[PDB]
Amino acid sequence: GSHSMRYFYTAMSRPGRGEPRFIAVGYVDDTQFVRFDSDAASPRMAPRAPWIEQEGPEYWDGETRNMKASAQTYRENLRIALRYYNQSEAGSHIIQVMYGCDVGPDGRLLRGHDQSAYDGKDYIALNEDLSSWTAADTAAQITQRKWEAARVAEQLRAYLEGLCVEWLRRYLENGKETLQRADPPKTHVTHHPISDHEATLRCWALGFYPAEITLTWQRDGEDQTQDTELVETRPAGDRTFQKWAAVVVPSGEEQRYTCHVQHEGLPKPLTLRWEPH
Amino acid sequence: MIQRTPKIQVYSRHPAENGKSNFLNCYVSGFHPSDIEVDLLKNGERIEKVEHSDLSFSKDWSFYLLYYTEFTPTEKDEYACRVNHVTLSQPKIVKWDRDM
Amino acid sequence: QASQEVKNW
Repeated sequence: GSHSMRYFYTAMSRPGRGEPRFIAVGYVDDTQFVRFDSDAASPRMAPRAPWIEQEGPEYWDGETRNMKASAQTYRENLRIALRYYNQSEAGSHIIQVMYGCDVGPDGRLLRGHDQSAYDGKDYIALNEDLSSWTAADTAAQITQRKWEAARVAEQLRAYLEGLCVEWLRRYLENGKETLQRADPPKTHVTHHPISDHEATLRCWALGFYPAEITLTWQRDGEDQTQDTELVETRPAGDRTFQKWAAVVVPSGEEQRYTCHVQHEGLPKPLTLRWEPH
Repeated sequence: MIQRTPKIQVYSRHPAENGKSNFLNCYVSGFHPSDIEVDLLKNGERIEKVEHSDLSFSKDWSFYLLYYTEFTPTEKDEYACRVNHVTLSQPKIVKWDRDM
Repeated sequence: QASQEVKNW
């Protein structure tokens, strides 16, 4: 189906403790494949997935040079932000950037992204047209005018439409056995008495990829979202994901509750009940 | 500056059964700023060789990290995750419960 | 592959 590539930058000043740190990670769909950390002894863009290791030394040397220069750029951007917001040198501040491309089943670009934040709030974003910007405040409008004057959006449109799509299609091919292979969740319902009159029903989904999933509890076919505790989808550590949903039910009503699991790796949605035997 | 306190989930990679090797995970998410300290505990004491993922963040700009170690669950041993963040008055300890 | 376009604020 659809796929995406994303890079995430975090630049963080640490006044009085050290130079500003710069961390970059790259993802194809829900799979991280590269990382860079300016705090490392030898800062290098490094592989984080098996299918990216086959890239030659020119790729890794080029990615490392880019990440080192990007780190210097965002160290300077942190100083500029202090100017725009009239903030002191004493405080620690954070710039975050995420950018990348979404492609459809045809490998055609669906949407490009280039979003920046300052201290965890929207700062400036490339619009869907890949030619204009949206600034969140008057400080970011200063940056916007500079980027309009320097024709920055044209350069990012060229990347998002070209190299982003081309490299993603190539990463998808090199890692086809995992990236284009959907693992359905393995599911079961557990039962945990709270008292002699109440019990928790927990519906589990384990070992699935990609992370998108829908878990819902129904009682006599009626959705129980308001009474369902739904944990965040969480990484298992082996590039698969887990999730559960739980409801507190009165003792004796357990068999009227059904868990419904929707995942693209499934031939069709599941319906689960507590299976005491 | 908006500060967001971390969500914490402590869990095993596979369904735990006593005496068999597994992985102990502590997933922290939804927090900001990025400064966070996570420790995996065995019987109240820090586990020494713990690895963590590279710092990333979600669409709302909040960060997330996975801390993990190899472990073998038993009946006598209690495992937990301890998280410190600027939003917390005391380090938050979440005990590992194989039912969660 | 990461974008090489420089973003000066």
